[PDB]
Amino acid sequence: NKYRDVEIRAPRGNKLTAKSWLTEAPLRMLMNNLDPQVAENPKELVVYGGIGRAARNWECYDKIVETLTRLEDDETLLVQSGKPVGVFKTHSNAPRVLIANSNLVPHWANWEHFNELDAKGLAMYGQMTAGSWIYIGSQGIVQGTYETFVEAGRQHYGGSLKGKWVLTAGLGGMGGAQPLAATLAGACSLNIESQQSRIDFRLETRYVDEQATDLDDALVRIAKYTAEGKAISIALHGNAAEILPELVKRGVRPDMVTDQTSAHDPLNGYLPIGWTWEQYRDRAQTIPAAVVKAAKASMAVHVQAMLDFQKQGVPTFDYGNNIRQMAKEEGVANAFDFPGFVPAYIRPLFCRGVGPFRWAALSGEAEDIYKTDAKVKELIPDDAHLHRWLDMARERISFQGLPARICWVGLGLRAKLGLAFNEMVRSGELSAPVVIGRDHLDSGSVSSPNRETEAMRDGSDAVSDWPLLNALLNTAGGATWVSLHHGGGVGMGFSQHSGMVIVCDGTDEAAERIARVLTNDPGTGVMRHADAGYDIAIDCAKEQGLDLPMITG
Amino acid sequence: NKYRDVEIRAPRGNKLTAKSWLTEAPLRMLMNNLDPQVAENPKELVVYGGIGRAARNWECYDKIVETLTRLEDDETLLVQSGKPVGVFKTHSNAPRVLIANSNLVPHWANWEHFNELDAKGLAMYGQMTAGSWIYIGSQGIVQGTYETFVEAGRQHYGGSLKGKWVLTAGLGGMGGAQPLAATLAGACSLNIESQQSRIDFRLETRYVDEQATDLDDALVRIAKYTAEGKAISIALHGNAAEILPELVKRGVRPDMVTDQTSAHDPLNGYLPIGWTWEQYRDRAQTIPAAVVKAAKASMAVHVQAMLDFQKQGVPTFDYGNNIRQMAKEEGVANAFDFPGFVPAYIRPLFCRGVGPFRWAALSGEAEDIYKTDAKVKELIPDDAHLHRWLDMARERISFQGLPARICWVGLGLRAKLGLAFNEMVRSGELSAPVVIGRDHLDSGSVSSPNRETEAMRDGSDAVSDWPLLNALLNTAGGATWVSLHHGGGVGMGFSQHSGMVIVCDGTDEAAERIARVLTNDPGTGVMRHADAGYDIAIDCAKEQGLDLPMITG
Amino acid sequence: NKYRDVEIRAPRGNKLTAKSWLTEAPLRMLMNNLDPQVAENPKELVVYGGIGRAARNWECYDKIVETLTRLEDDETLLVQSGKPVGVFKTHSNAPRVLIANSNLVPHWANWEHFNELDAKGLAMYGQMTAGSWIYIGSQGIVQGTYETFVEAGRQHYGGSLKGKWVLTAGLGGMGGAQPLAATLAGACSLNIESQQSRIDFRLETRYVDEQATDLDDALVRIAKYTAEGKAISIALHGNAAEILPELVKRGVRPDMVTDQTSAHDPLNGYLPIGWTWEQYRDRAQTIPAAVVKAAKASMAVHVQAMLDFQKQGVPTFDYGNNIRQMAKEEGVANAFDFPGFVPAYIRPLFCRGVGPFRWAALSGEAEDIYKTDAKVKELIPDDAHLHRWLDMARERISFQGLPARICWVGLGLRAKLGLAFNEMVRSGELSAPVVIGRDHLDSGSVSSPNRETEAMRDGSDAVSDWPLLNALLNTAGGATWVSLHHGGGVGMGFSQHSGMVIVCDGTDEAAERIARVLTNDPGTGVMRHADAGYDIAIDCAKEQGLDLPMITG
Ligand SMILES: NC(=O)c1ccc[n+]([C@@H]2O[C@H](COP(=O)([O-])OP(=O)(O)OC[C@H]3O[C@@H](n4cnc5c(N)ncnc54)[C@H](O)[C@@H]3O)[C@@H](O)[C@H]2O)c1
Ligand SMILES: NC(=O)c1ccc[n+]([C@@H]2O[C@H](COP(=O)([O-])OP(=O)(O)OC[C@H]3O[C@@H](n4cnc5c(N)ncnc54)[C@H](O)[C@@H]3O)[C@@H](O)[C@H]2O)c1
Ligand SMILES: NC(=O)c1ccc[n+]([C@@H]2O[C@H](COP(=O)([O-])OP(=O)(O)OC[C@H]3O[C@@H](n4cnc5c(N)ncnc54)[C@H](O)[C@@H]3O)[C@@H](O)[C@H]2O)c1
Repeated sequence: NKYRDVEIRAPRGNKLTAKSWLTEAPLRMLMNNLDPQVAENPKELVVYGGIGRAARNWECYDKIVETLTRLEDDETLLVQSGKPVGVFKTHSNAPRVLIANSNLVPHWANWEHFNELDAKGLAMYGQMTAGSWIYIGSQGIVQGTYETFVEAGRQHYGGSLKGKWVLTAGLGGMGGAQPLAATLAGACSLNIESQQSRIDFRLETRYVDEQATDLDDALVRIAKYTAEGKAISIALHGNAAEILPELVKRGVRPDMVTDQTSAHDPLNGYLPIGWTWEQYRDRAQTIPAAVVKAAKASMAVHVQAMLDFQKQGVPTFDYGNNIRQMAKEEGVANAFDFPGFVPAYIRPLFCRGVGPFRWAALSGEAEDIYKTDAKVKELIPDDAHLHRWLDMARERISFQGLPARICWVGLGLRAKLGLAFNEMVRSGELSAPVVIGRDHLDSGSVSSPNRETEAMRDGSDAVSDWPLLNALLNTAGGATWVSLHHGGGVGMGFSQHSGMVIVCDGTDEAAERIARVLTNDPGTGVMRHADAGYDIAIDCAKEQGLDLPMITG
Repeated sequence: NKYRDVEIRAPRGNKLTAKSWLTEAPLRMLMNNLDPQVAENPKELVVYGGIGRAARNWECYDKIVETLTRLEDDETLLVQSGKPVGVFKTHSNAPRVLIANSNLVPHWANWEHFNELDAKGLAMYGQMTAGSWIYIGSQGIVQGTYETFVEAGRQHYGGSLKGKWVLTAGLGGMGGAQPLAATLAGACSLNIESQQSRIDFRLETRYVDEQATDLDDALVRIAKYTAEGKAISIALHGNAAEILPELVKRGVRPDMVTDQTSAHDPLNGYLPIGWTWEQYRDRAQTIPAAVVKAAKASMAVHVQAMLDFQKQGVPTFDYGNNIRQMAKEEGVANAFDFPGFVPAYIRPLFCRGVGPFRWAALSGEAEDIYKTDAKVKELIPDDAHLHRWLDMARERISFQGLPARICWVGLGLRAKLGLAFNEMVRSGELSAPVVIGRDHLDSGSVSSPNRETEAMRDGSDAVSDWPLLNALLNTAGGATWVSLHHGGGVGMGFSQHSGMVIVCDGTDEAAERIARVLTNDPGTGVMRHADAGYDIAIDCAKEQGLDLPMITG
Repeated sequence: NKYRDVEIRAPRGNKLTAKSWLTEAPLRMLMNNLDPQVAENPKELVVYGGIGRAARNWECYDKIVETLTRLEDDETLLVQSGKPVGVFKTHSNAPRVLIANSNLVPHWANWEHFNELDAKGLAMYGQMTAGSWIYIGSQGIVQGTYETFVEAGRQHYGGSLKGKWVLTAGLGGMGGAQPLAATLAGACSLNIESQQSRIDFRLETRYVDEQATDLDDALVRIAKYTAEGKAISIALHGNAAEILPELVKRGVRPDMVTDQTSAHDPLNGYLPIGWTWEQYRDRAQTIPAAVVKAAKASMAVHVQAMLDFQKQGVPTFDYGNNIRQMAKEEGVANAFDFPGFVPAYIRPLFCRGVGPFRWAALSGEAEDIYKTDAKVKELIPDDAHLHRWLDMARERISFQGLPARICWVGLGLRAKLGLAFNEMVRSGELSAPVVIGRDHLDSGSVSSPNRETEAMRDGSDAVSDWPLLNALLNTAGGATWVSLHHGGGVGMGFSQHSGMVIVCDGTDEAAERIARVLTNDPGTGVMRHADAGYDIAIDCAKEQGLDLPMITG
């Protein structure tokens, strides 16, 4: 059915429930997706995003578990929007599970039709990692936001963020990660949020350190903590469209400026200048046209302030909330004089196949992750920023469900790491096999013109051949499970993306798959960006000896 | 350019700059429109009502002055949106100046197109009396506002406003008359104004009594003064769109609610919620589309509060700034649930041709006006209301620029007074010629479905043949200058209206023009309302012996 | 009352019904507007355009006639949308009648509101000359279309069209005038029309000389008639969007290309390529959206052919049917590479105040018009095109109602001719007074951004100050009747325009008014165009000694 009063947790240790580690792995990771410590609403099979599910319904979940438990190494289960629809003969070097969730023929790819199918029992929103069984809790968004701040810090500031501060807004579902990410990057931050209840939540969870009493107090604290070389996040109850222009007027100069207000939704996600929250919600019901106009006017003012910071040379960037387009429509003709965070910071990383390399210890032992943390530092010895992340993840990131880790590593190094992990399983240094996967947001695995593929230099934003080729190639290469999803992050109609996870069980046959998959997966991202004509990606392909017929011959 | 750091003042006494009194008169009244004691912002050519200007720019101003100085009595100057465009041969019994300001082919009659033309040097907003040179400071409207308050008192409060108070906003050139009008009607008043300089101006010219320190203070004063039976006006520095909703929330109940902010022009005349006046003016230059959106959204909130007051039983009306229209456009579907002041209170006066009839002493002598006050009482000896009006005017209305007088009289009496004043000029009782005019708000000179012709009994609100005929007839009859303006009062798209001024220079020739012009001008108003089937107007036409073919034969 | 089974004709000879010739003139011209020989549907007071009326209804007509009959020379009648609303004292040098028809406050200036008012007995569409009593039948449109073709000939072909041919389409209400106008101008013409019934009509009335059997036949006839120096009009039954592209393909070069299909109305007025008229009418009922697209697509093809002609040096012009706009919306990005006929040909004439000078013999005698024709020839002896037109008019243009004539005459000559006609009345050369007027389409008397003021060089298309000033100035100057109309030609919302008519009764007093009015009326046109910065207008202003303060000091 829809609701079940149960607690689900991944089996631990070395005892198998399934027939091998190739099938035990997806089984454990599915169950991990539903862990009370990991999942948002697992009693309704919700992993995250309110309706991002691990399985279509409880009958489907039961049958997936049943089927995985008896699946042979020469068989492949097909999961179709969270339903186990078929088992077919393949071989041990093919994936054990092939997953396609939420895919709709384009003309019908909208929430209205999704809802119609849902009513008929035909639907499940997979988000990214909800339906594809590789979600590891808040570490994803925390590490991800950390990467943006750290990369911006590498580009502008030589990786030296001590005594520097980030100015931003929004402490919501995604924005709440900003203060912690900044702190971990080594920066102070001032975080503007219009709902006190969201500040309270982020204070309670220690994502934000302190709340200032007012703007003057906020600035005193920032000046204090930066002078002392501390990395402390500060929350301020207020309105970014009021505070940012005031900071410009006062000549206050932050070291980075961004924003995570929900400016994509003027009716519901962006408080107009001068309004309480309060007035905003009340007026949204009675005069929605006026509210949208008030919010949009306020965004123009907000973006003018962001542009003013950039004119003073402050690294300034959009954090995917559509605020620049909103402002532009209001006559801020130069709204796009500051870039989106992906084109500015993430894409150059994607050009080198650097993306969010994610792994989990199937044993459940924290020590297995600590051992892999140490291995990563050993194999990548000269990279100080990676070492800092791994040092403070142990100190400041709590495991949720199965101990897991994310770090950003590129073409060449992904395979090096995966093979080392595999050798560690073989040697018994790791107590049980590990899985290596990622979010669906990687260099060669996503098409999303409003986000990850916005403003491709060749205008190819909407080309979705790439994630489809990525999934086909990872199937051919030997990933343990491969996923194709639609509409993760941005909703029905707006993205297509692929996932893969591979088990490292210490065998040489795994090593062969690992070598292929962990070369090919980032390799497709280098290819994709080289195809668009990015010099970094072309140079990376040549350095790594990638075979790109139209570039390398 | 539209800024010049100069003080403009009407020449005084009997020495002529122009060739005759027919040409000296418009020269002096143009300059009087720009007198620092008269105009809201004369260094930018702005007289009142948002950006109501006296001339298109300073080059145009200079050329108008130059041209009027050389104009012959058989010549007519054409003024086109504040620009002197042509001089043509007519005769001494035709107007010396013909003015057409702000007129746009209907499909293009909106603020967006006006602003485009303005940016090209092709436009000027005439308002009503700004572009047609018959503005006399806050006195021009003060009797109208007074008659409105008094009539509302008759309908709602048994003819007594003692112990009652008005809530309103806008202390600009015309809005500044509200506090004094309320006082003269016997009511206390709370008047919200966003610019300290405007409060200062009203304080300086004795139009408002005092300024409260905050809203709480204002409310205690209102409660005390009303309990004492006093009639004292109170200015409060703030934003009506913030204060009115707050007052609704607190359950505060004024005895009347209206508004006279410059809502007719969202870009220039109405301060958005949460904005300073400085931010408003700066942003109007850079992001005008956002500014209009913010102002209109704020008007929606403002009108919602006015509607809440009305639902609580508070007498509520639109005082002629088109605010209901602006709110309706933004989703306030019931914006017109409260009426305009004309259909509610003033129309029966228009039916008799009674309106904002006025005159000014070109000599600059206060004693010339006092002499006219005395003559009016002599000629209208039995009207207690009018005698008291004139007493209160002498006691409480400060002259601004050239001494002038507002005095609401209708068909029959306008010519009687006009002819008496001309005799006083001939006899030397008046030291120099006087000009007789009116606002364009008058019985026969305006079509405006959201103001002067709102809810006509025959549904003829939008018929604008009438003001055009009025201007043509005033030209045929021998007014000294005649105007046809678009958009005065209620903004672009919403009105068409005419103006007239006639000089009483003491001659027999002027007497003949005065006799017919001051009969015909209110005569067209009686005709217009008689056409619509108003019995008061029909009875008035018959009493005065008007020739109305479809009514009298 | 709406319908009256009567025949109305202007009184003839020298016997007065009214009190003077100043009031006899408008009376006769009103009745002439309803002559069975002149009016489209006079039993319902319709002069032209289906609903362009002389008076609002029969009661109004009766009262207008009765009032004019008793009107004194020092009195002025106000006509308000065809209704005699008031009579006021003026003087003998003011107009006897002031007319304002169809004027609506801009926000309500649309047909839906007009219709609402009409249903309440409050409305009348005056068109241009229907409500202002100066319509003289088909001579207006025939002469006007003639002037376009003649002016094009002057600009491109040294003022000779002999051996030349015009290619156009549309033989409708206005388009039907094309073949006759081309013939009179001295050119051959090929006229494409999709309805055989329309061709039949024009063949019967001799507007079109002959019908070709097919395109090849048409081309054989054109080659022959042009080679023989004949001016013969040829109709071709077909589709302009099929024929014009075929002519381009064949390498055929006409000497002028224009179009008067009803492209402004894709659903009803423009036959799609490959469709029969029956298919078009049938499909308009079942699939109107598809019909509109087929027609719009066909317009794109048609305009492509017109551009192909222009690229070859063929004088090509839009004849006010919106076709360029329609094609542009379909991806013909250079659709405005050919001009409208006004900007190209009529506007240069307007710059010199050259416009359609029209006059009528109140006597009813054809000899009166023939005498004035000869007088015009005498006073303008060196203009061969003028002489040709007047000779052409006598032989090819039939009088309708009162004998009347149109001539294009500019600043300086208009007054010269008017003073001369007046002297002929005085001397008894003319058997009775003549009226001098015009269409509302003259240099200083119309604002109409989609027609006569399209693409003003300064962007002032929509400025309607000008016709208003023209009306006011003609009232001041001494025209016999003056009119302000809205919506003529282009409909509610899209134009504002003025009329004037002046009687030449042979008196010295009329001469004084004629010298003024006939200088001032075209003078305002030169002024308007000089204001816009047209060198021709500025040069003309200086040559005629016009007093334009911002140009000449
Ligand atoms: N492109 C990406 O990968 C990416 C990553 C992170 C966030 N985002 C974007 O950031 C936006 C926020 O995401 P979210 O999930 O946190 O949304 P959310 O709705 O949970 O959070 C928005 C927060 O902004 C606050 N807010 C609204 N108006 C404000 C104002 N004027 N001043 C201060 N605070 C205000 C709201 O109270 C809310 O807490 C979204 O548009 C999201 O798409 C995009
Ligand atoms: N009813 C009538 O007879 C009549 C006559 C003349 C003018 N008017 C109309 O009256 C209005 C005011 O004319 P004016 O000459 O005073 O204009 P103005 O532009 O001189 O003054 C407008 C005033 O409104 C104040 N204001 C604007 N927004 C405000 C807000 N949100 N809260 C508080 N104050 C605010 C401004 O600071 C300014 O002082 C105009 O719309 C004008 O067209 C009506
Ligand atoms: N701007 C001006 O002053 C001016 C002057 C003359 C005409 N016009 C414009 O010209 C157009 C015609 O006016 P009208 O009153 O004659 O309209 P109308 O509807 O009477 O005539 C249009 C004619 O076009 C014919 N037609 C339609 N599609 C055709 C096609 N594909 N091929 C050949 N013939 C086709 C119709 O059969 C009809 O006879 C209108 O848009 C009018 O506004 C403007």
